[PDB]
Amino acid sequence: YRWRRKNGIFNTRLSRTIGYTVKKTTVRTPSWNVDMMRFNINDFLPPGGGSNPLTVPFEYYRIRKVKVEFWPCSPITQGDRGVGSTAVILDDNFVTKANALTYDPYVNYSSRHTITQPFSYHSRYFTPKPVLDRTIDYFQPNNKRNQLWLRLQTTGNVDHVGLGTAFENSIYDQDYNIRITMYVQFREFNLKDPPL
Amino acid sequence: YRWRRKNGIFNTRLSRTIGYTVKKTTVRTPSWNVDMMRFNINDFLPPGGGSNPLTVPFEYYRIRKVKVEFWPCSPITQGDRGVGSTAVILDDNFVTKANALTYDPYVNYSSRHTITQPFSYHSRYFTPKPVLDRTIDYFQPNNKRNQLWLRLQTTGNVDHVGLGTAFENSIYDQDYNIRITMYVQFREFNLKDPPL
Amino acid sequence: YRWRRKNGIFNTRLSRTIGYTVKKTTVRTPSWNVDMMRFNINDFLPPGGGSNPLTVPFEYYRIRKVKVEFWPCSPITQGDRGVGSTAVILDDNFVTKANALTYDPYVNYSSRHTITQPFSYHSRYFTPKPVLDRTIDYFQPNNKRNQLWLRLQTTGNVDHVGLGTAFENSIYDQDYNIRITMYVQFREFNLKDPPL
Amino acid sequence: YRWRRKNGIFNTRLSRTIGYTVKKTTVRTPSWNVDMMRFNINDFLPPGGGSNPLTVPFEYYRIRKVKVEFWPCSPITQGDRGVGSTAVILDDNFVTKANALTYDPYVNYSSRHTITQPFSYHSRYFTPKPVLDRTIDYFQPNNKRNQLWLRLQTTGNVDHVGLGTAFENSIYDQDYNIRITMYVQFREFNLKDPPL
Amino acid sequence: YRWRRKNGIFNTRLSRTIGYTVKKTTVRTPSWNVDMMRFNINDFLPPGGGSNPLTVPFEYYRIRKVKVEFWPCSPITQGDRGVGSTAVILDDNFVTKANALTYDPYVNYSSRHTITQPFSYHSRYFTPKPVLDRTIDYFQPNNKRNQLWLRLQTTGNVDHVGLGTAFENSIYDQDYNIRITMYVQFREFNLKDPPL
Amino acid sequence: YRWRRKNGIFNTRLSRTIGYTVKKTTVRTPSWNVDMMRFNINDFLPPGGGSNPLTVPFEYYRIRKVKVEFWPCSPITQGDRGVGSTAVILDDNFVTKANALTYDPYVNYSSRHTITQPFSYHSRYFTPKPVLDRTIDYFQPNNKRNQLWLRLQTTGNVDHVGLGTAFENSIYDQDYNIRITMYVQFREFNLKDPPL
DNA sequence: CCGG
DNA sequence: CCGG
DNA sequence: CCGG
DNA sequence: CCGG
DNA sequence: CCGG
DNA sequence: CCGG
DNA sequence: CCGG
DNA sequence: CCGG
DNA sequence: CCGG
DNA sequence: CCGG
Repeated sequence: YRWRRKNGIFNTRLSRTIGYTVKKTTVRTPSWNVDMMRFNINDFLPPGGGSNPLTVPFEYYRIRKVKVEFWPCSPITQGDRGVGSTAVILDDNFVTKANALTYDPYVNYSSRHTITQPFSYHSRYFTPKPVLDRTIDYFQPNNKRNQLWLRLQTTGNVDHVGLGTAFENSIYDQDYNIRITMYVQFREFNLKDPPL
Repeated sequence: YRWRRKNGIFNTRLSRTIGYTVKKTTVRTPSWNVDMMRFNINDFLPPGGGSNPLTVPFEYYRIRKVKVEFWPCSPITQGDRGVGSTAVILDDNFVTKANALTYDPYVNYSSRHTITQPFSYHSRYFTPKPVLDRTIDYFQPNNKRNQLWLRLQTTGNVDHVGLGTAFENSIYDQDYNIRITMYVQFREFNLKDPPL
Repeated sequence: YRWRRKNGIFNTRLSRTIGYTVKKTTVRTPSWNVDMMRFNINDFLPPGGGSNPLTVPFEYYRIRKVKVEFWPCSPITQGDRGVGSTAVILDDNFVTKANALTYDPYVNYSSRHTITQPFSYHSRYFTPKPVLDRTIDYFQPNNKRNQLWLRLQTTGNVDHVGLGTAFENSIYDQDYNIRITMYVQFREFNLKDPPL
Repeated sequence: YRWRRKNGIFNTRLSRTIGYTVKKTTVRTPSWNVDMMRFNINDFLPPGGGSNPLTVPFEYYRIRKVKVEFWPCSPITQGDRGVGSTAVILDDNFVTKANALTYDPYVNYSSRHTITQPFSYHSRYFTPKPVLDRTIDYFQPNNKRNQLWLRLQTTGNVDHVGLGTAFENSIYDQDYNIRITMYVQFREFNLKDPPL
Repeated sequence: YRWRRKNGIFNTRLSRTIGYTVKKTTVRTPSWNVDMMRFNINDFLPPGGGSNPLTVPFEYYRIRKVKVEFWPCSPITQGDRGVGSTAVILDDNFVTKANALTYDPYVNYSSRHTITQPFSYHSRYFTPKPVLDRTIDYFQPNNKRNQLWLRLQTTGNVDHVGLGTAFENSIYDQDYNIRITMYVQFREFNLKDPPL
Repeated sequence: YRWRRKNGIFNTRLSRTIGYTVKKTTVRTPSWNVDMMRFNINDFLPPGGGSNPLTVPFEYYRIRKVKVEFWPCSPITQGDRGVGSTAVILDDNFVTKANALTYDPYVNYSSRHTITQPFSYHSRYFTPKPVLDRTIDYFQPNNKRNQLWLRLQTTGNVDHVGLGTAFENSIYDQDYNIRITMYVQFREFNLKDPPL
């Protein structure tokens, strides 16, 4: 029952990069540094110009998958190692941002995938969900056919969600180089062609 | 296409109990007493304590089914019997609360299941729907795979809906003992374990 | 998995009619006249009376299809012909209303179906979508089973969407006689029957 | 042997519109009005902005097909009809532009497709070729696999070629509304994403 | 994938004739006389007249094969015989023109076909290539389907290439009668027919 | 249709080596160092002597494949790691040479293959293309049979193309030892043999 | 010889 | 003749 | 009654 | 009970 | 790693 | 690694 | 690594 | 045209 | 009409 | 229409 098909469909990929810095602490007991992570397409698609407001000429879109990647910045020979946890949060209900917490809150989460620290690579390939209603915080299951479409706005696209972190603090700085790869699916090729 | 599977899924059951009292009237013509019925999970799940805010350690949820039960409180030997009607209302558009109405408004509803009164048992096993937008009042069909998930909030869970009643008035009080059994499906086991 | 079935389902049809007048212009270069088109069921269902607020005794509804028809009003012998375009817009993001634009913006749209002007007939049989959130502008694919239901309100039904036009200006007036046929599917027969 | 495959390939469509005006003449003998037609993608793709110079984020391209369309502007009731000819010219060697020529030069061309005038529609769906060397004027056959790729420049794209016309003059003006639809195939998705 | 077919295709043959004179020398050591050979269609097709500039009414062309023939002019009873070599040079990089060279440079060439001298017949049936870029000197393999087409210019056709010679000097003159047969393939029959 | 075969064909390999030095920077935000990479056979084939101008006795050539190799020079114990990107650029349109750029421009390129830095090995085995026209920047697909041949010039061979880099800056120098292996295919063995 |  |  |  |  |  |  |  |  |  |  249609079943995509050709009506403007253009599956593609997008990626960006950012640094994340887990700081030092004189504390020696196991303490974690919690932080969330949001996804918004405006940080991937820069603005176009003229009658075409975006750089990609399409109207609708829906994010199929996201591949986060924690490419580290610390060396192999770093000591005071640790262990962390990454979990998938599909409702904009993260666990409060904290620099030092006495436990790993994302450890018993069913979507937990362990992190080895501080020199290892960790990746999480999942389906995010959008924030339609913050008061109610609803979202639908993972079904490709009946997944929703969303207008590709110019400046006010909705904040997708889907990941929260908990890194174990250490004496030394644990710098990281995060890469947020996104697998998008656009529709309704809406290019304009004025004269001149 | 996943197809639940194990990722925190915990099907269970919940139940509560309340009294409902259809009062007397000197009127002898057939008159009905209309009233609605709302379902909210906060009335089933009491609050937890500490880092775990709820009593059930899960994040998401979705109500599969509801089984209302009208366990009466009147004896078999009660006279001035009557006949009522229960209907399923999935849009928060009930029929105005009234102590005496000259007709059964929920009689021609396609979801009508007759009530015998005042000493009989009546049950309604159906799928409720949540109230996402009161202005628009939309809801989706009954499909288990693509049913929505909802964040399990602490104090502001959304008011599910799905039943309205119309009991025929009588000279004698018609007390009832309602039992609202709920069949829920949670996800993302999110238990915390601080020290001490 | 139910799979409609009989529970109040009444597939039917509705239609209305309106005039649309593309005006003259002394300009001779190709210039277009852009305009959108919205669909709201209150313009099809007039109000009832008494306990039954609508003319159709049903509670829910969902629009399956819409068939727009541009029955012209100009003769065959009209000169300064042109060419236009109709496109499907499912997000309430039309292209700004304009009396004279130097290009056809809806020409490269994947949902484009060409118009011959000014004496030809043009029809567009498609599935519209409702406006649930204007800020986010989301909508679901075309799937009959899992399509949403909507409460049939009395005065504030939601504005469905799905078509935008671009007619090429001409020296002569290009009057049209638009017919908006709608294919609706109601549910939950909710007729009242007071006495008298 | 690869055989496109996925490496940035995005088949799409582009279109524009222009007026063409065959003027009157007091001459009554059969006389033709010859004119060529060139295709350049800069007239279809407007310029982008910032690090992305174009509106379409791709590097290479190759035009598969072109569909010219002579949507007329004259009425059915126009007299002094005529007959013309359209031919495919793949070498930038057209036949000299002339307002009145005593014969149809594009009539015996093997790629001739007759035009009925002045109120009929005529279309030509063919494969154009680029202008690599004007001195030598070479071009390759129609083979999809081994067709060349071309850099998608910002302001100096090469002038594709492939059509020449010969319309029969008439007492009355024969205005037309030409539509040049292009079927392009891009490659190497080269989008940039600066911060801010 | 078309696969010629009928669209103006006219395979034919052309031929011309010229004398080539290897001169005497008092030298008795083996010495060779090197010379190249170029092919240009203007030496085969004389100019037409009027609107038809050429004698053959076609637009494009591509040379499939060339058959050079060294019909000698010397008698059987000639002494001081020798031995030479003919090679195929597809890049306009011949070996410098020389009246006396101490070796046969075209002897080890893979495309070498020996000549017996001075009274024998020698023929070379090969596919030439055009000179598209002298700086780069590129050419494509022998494939009939994907061979290039070339505009049939009036006075500036491109110089095809493909043969170089090395004849062994002798006391007596070695006159030859060269015949350059060409197997051409035209396209796009472009005949004009003015009145009178 | 010939289908190489023996007519001088000599597939072989060539290789060279060079150092590439990504310098330090006090900047700590993610910044990249962009640089291109060109391939010219004169850097692989040194000049011969005498009548044979090259070291390899052949006339034509065509580069089938190139294998770049980033053999690092930094130790395993180096900190402030990073992440880069290599992409294939077949049109001589690289991304401007820069010592510090706030983003990875070659990240979203379809031909992107990630680099781990600074102690890892990275290789890219691809088919380059030559620079026939800088103004137009055309190139043909990857097809072995119909790939072009090129004259093997002595001092002015054309600059093949096909790779661009983007390395992430770091506090420490990131020296590399690049190896450019080339897989060439020659033709027309053209050796000379003068006396003495 | 003729030769797509 | 070309010839692994 | 129990009910995915 | 619901019932085309 | 995740692990009934 | 080698790679037609 | 790439990933619909 | 009618169109689930 | 749409058209890989 | 194109048409051996």
